[PDB]
Amino acid sequence: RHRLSRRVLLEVATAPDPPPRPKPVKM
Amino acid sequence: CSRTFITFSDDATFEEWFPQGRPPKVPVREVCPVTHRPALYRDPVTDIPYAT
Amino acid sequence: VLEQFLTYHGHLYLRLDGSTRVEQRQALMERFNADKRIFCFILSTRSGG
Amino acid sequence: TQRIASHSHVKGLGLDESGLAKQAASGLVGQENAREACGVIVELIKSKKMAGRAVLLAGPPGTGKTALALAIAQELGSKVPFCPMVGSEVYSTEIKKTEVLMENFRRAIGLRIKETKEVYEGEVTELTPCETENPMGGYGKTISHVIIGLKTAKGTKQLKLDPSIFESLQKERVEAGDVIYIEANSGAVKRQGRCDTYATEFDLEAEEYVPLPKGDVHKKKEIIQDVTLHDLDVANARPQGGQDILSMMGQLMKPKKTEITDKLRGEINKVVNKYIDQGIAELVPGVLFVDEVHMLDIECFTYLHRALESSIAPIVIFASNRGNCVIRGTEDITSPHGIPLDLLDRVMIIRTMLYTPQEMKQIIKIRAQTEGINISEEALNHLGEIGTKTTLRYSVQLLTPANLLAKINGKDSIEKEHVEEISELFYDAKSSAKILADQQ
Amino acid sequence: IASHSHVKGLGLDESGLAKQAASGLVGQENAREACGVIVELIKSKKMAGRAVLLAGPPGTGKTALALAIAQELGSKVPFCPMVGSEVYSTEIKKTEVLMENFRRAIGLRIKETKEVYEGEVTELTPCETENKTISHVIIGLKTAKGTKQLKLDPSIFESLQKERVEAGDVIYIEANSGAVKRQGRCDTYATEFDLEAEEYVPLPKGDVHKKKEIIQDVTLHDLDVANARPQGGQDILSMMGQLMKPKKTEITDKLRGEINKVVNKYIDQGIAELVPGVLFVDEVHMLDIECFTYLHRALESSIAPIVIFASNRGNCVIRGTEDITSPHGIPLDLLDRVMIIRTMLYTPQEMKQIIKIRAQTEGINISEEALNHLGEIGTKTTLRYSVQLLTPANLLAKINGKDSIEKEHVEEISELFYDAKSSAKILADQQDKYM
Amino acid sequence: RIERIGAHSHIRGLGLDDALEPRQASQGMVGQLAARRAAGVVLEMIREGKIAGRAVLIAGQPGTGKTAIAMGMAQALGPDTPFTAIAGSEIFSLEMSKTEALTQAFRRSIGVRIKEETEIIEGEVVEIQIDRPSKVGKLTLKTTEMETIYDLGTKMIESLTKDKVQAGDVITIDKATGKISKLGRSFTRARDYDAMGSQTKFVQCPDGELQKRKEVVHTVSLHEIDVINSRTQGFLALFSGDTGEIKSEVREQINAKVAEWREEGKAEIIPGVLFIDEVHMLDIESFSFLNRALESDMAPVLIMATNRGITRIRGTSYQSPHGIPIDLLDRLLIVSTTPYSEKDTKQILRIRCEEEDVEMSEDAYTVLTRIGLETSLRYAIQLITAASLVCRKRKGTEVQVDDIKRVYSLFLDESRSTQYMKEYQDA
Ligand SMILES: Nc1ncnc2c1ncn2[C@@H]1O[C@H](COP(=O)(O)OP(=O)(O)O)[C@@H](O)[C@H]1O
Ligand SMILES: Nc1ncnc2c1ncn2[C@@H]1O[C@H](COP(=O)(O)OP(=O)(O)O)[C@@H](O)[C@H]1O
Ligand SMILES: Nc1ncnc2c1ncn2[C@@H]1O[C@H](COP(=O)(O)OP(=O)(O)O)[C@@H](O)[C@H]1O
Repeated sequence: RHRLSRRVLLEVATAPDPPPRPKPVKM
Repeated sequence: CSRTFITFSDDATFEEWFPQGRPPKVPVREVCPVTHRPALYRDPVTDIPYAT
Repeated sequence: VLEQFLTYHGHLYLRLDGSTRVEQRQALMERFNADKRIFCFILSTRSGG
Repeated sequence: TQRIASHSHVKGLGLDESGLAKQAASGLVGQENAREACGVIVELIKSKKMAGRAVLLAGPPGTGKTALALAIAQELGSKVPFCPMVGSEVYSTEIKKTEVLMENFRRAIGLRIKETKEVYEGEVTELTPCETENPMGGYGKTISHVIIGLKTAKGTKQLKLDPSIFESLQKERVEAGDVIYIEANSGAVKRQGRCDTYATEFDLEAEEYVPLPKGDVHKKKEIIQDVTLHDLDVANARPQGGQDILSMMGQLMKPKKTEITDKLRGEINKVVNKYIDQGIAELVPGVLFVDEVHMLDIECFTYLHRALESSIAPIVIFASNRGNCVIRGTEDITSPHGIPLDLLDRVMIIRTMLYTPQEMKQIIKIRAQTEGINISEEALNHLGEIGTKTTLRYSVQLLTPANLLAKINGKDSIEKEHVEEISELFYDAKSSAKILADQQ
Repeated sequence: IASHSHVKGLGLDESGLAKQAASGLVGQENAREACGVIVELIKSKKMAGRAVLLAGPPGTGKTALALAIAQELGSKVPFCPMVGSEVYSTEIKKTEVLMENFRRAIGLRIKETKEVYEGEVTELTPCETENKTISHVIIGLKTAKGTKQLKLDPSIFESLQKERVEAGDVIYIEANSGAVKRQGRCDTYATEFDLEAEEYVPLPKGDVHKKKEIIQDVTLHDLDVANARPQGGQDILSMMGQLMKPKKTEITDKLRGEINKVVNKYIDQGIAELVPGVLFVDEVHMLDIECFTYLHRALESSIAPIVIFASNRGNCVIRGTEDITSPHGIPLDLLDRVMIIRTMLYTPQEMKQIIKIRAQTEGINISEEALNHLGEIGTKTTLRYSVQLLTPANLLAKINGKDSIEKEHVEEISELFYDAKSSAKILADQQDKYM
Repeated sequence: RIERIGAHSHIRGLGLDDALEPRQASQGMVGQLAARRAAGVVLEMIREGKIAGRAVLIAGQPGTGKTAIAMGMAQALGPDTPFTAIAGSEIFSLEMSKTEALTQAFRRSIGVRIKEETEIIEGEVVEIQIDRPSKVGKLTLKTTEMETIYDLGTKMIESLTKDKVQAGDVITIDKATGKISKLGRSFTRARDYDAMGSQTKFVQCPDGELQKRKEVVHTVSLHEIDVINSRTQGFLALFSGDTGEIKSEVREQINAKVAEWREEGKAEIIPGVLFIDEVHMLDIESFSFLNRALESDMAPVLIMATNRGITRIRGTSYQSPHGIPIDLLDRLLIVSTTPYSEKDTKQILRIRCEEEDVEMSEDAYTVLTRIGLETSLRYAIQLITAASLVCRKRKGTEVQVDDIKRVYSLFLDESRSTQYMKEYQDA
């Protein structure tokens, strides 16, 4: 079910995104 | 008779062992504001103990 | 050889060979007072004086 | 439930208190003269003394030999050890025959061992000292005991341990709020881990998490193990120790699996005699059943009637289906039962008689009752008839296929036509031999 | 000690002639003077592959002469006794057993110098270096003669750690093999405590480092085994304990190659000397046809030693063939490569002297009447049985309180213990009662 | 404690006098005077032990007391003298040759006893003080005659802590090696029970002197010596019988070193006995090897039981008496056991039924002797135990004639079994 498809393999080769910067101390 | 009298009283590092922790349990149900269920894990980005 | 065969019965002893310096001889003569687990004392013929 | 075997119907010898045999008690019908004969050796076995005996159930193939030989085990109960071994299991490729025989001999011998141990368990609450004056010059005050609070599902109790136990605690590195196991006879302490009542929400640390320690903080219960002498033999021969590279050879199949008499006498027997005279273990001398003993060779027989004279051996029950036959291993030496005369003159013989039509009919009825078959009175009579011609084995084996044919033809009881059709669909030894002789 | 304790030589004169009664042997003049030629041929160290066959009925002194040959040769040459049944090994090849026996039947005396470091160690400092393992180890060895700081290998340091040594104790070190023993802590420290779990040994004497020469002796088979199943050191070769660990099933490529090369290199440089011995193979009649056939090449090889077989059968079927018979149970192919030596059957007179010698060797004071009655006992029975009857008679005499063996003692002993022929007759009389 | 009474558990030794005169029914054995006297002579020569490699052959009818005489000799020889019992069929191994198994059997009945005078210290620990900064301490050892103090060293404290010895404990200290051995708890060893204690087995304190010099003895067989010297695996004596020691220096070196030990007075010799029961199982190769294995100076004495007569030798087609070739039969001294008469069979049955604790009536003895004279003495003996069970079942006191007759009709001997084998019985 999770076999990497060539479509997704080609799609992933794009601009990445930065990780989040979390600082919550609330509910 | 036969007894044991181990002694280390020349220093405080020995006497400090017995009162080391004596602490109770305070992990409690971290109810989440979504379903009010047995909270499972804290989200690393929102620091909220979510369950669902 | 005498020391080799005496140290096997579980006993302590000391040497007085001619090669020993006079200070060592004096130290051993002093240690020969109130000896622990020591009954026999080794000596020589020429240097025994 | 389990599979229905060929001897799942026998449950005992069915003998009266006076030593007489009943008609059809304990699933065994007839066979009075042999069932009483073997009930005698049953009482012999019960009398743990007077060992080193052998009894030979001899007779035609399949009369009652294996049936009553393993019904001896049911009469004796599972408590006493009963080791079965067919005569073909002696030939091995990694160990010698006279060694397989010795293993089976002192494997049939059991040894049950009792031991009482006190046990502690409970999430520890806190540890504190018991201060006392200095036993020597004023270098400081000493400690006499350590008070430890253990909480369980029943209640929380405080207990005093010695300074050695506190040093063991320190070198074990446990803290306040974990699960510990303590014993007074030995003094060792085990760290089980954190309790489930303090279970985490996410933490993944796996330690076989200890649940709530249900039960008292102190519990005493007797352990009763059932170990055989061959178990001790194999354990001392190939020990499963720790990091002792002599033991790290477990990666090998390890042929050359024979034992040594030096050990067998000086190491394993002394430790058993000591336990017996101390009151820790009770010896359970047992039975060694050997069917098809005729398969053994001259060397095996010579070793058998040297070991049987040993004061330690268990009681042996040989079985024989052959008549005047040649002794295996020899060129041409004919002796009764395929067993040498020297061994035959050392074992008691019991002749298993042959069955009559009525007795075979009762046996067929019992086997049908055991297999859950609803055979009718006509099918039963026909089976009896066609089993008087052939052997009892073939007569009683025609109950599963007959029942299948009945169920397929829409029946709930084996009828006459079903068994008549099965008897023509399948043949027996003599019928097959006739066709073989007719053909080339 | 019996059955060989009376023979201590062939008892031959300076001219090689057999003496009537000497060296514990009597009679068999021809056989003994012939075995003299064999001992001379063995001491010559000039031939190889020669074979002799001491042939005769049971108890005719063939094994006695075989051991007398060894006694005459002395303990300097390897005398390998072997039984024909030994070839039937379950771990190595049947021919491998025979070839390794032939190889160990040859000797080699070699003088070797070896060095040794010893002395009361003052300190042991491991000189560290980045690779990040220990680089070297400086050990200060003190002795009654002197003192020396010496640099040794990390392997020797690890061996010391295994020994669990500490500064101030006495150790024995060897550089050739690399083994280090802990002789115990110096005697000067025995006064340190009232009791300790320590062995105490005084200060080693002499020089700290000393080279000594030893004239050892080893057989070619010893080198063969040392090179086939090597142990050595400096490695984890201890896995030998589980690798295969049978008899190594040696191979010709190295049996006839590297070993011969290295031993010739040692010999031609004055370090070693070849010492060919004797291979006495008793009971050769139960050898298989395969062994008999390999013996052809074994004896026709230029390195095989002097072999001595013992024949006890007249004519029977050869083992392994099942259908063919030959004299001595040996095929005529091998029987043509041996020098047969008869062992005459003993007469009453010679048997009487043999019984006397056996009695005087077993510390027995037998009277003349008892000796002469043993003569009749031996003429009616076997020599071996008549001589075996001796000791029970001495025990019975001690029991009765007499200081010598009389007629009645030997009579009682003979009546209590039967002989082979008497037992066979009893069995023939009770034929259908012994099973 | 519980070791059942086997077939040979009734004989405690040869019933002989100081002059080796066999008594009629003393010490378990009955009749067989000539063979018992021969057994006694050979046993005296054994206990003397200055001659090596002597063979005896006890031949006789089946069930006439050959194995009985062997067990009697074993018992009369007792411990401190190797006695190895082996059946002829036990040497046919799959991992070692027959000759190697015979060499093992021989060398297993040769004992080497090293006598050592290692001094020790035996007393009841009173106090074990120790201060960790190398830790240093003291010990107070008490015996019923005196008390003393000892300054404990580093390794001494280490071993004491490892063994976990405490006060009130009675211990022995090998001063040479420092080996500690606690023998028990003295009355003082009472721990003032206020905690989890479950041991109160006290014992008297050691008596005599504080630092006494006692004598130890280490007895191991040449077999064990060569086995533990074969390879680094010095546990094959218990681990498993995997063997095959080459006849190279290993065994020759064992022999040479034992010779030097005997010469220098370290451990001289203690010969032994090898009882080969049913020797007819041995092969022609086995006999041919024994021929010369009996000639070694380290060869113990051997006694071989024989039932066969004029029969082929195993592994060949040679007819020879006893199933043994004359080559080996010549070294042996043959003792023939005769069949027991009526009064001998009756006395044997009486001793056996009194050993297995079964009271038989005067007519029970008569009928049992009749059955044992018409059939095998072994069958007559086995009848006793079976007859006692019917009596116990009917709640009797002593076995009568009717119980023995019921048992005879219930169980069959070989002759009656053969005569009942009138049908094909799957030949
Ligand atoms: N007295 C009996 N009562 C009931 N079934 C019997 C009786 N005797 C024999 N049988 C049956 O006969 C079958 C074969 O007997 P078995 O023990 O195999 O004898 P053998 O081994 O001689 O063939 C067994 O499955 C058993 O169920
Ligand atoms: N020439 C001899 N002088 C003294 N004793 C002898 C002589 N020849 C044989 N014997 C004795 O005979 C016994 C058996 O002889 P043995 O050498 O075994 O003959 P074989 O080698 O033919 O079997 C030996 O124990 C030995 O004591
Ligand atoms: N002289 C004797 N005294 C007492 N019991 C004897 C005597 N001879 C034989 N027996 C008994 O006879 C039984 C079988 O005889 P056994 O000694 O085995 O002779 P064999 O070895 O020839 O069969 C043994 O249990 C033994 O106790």
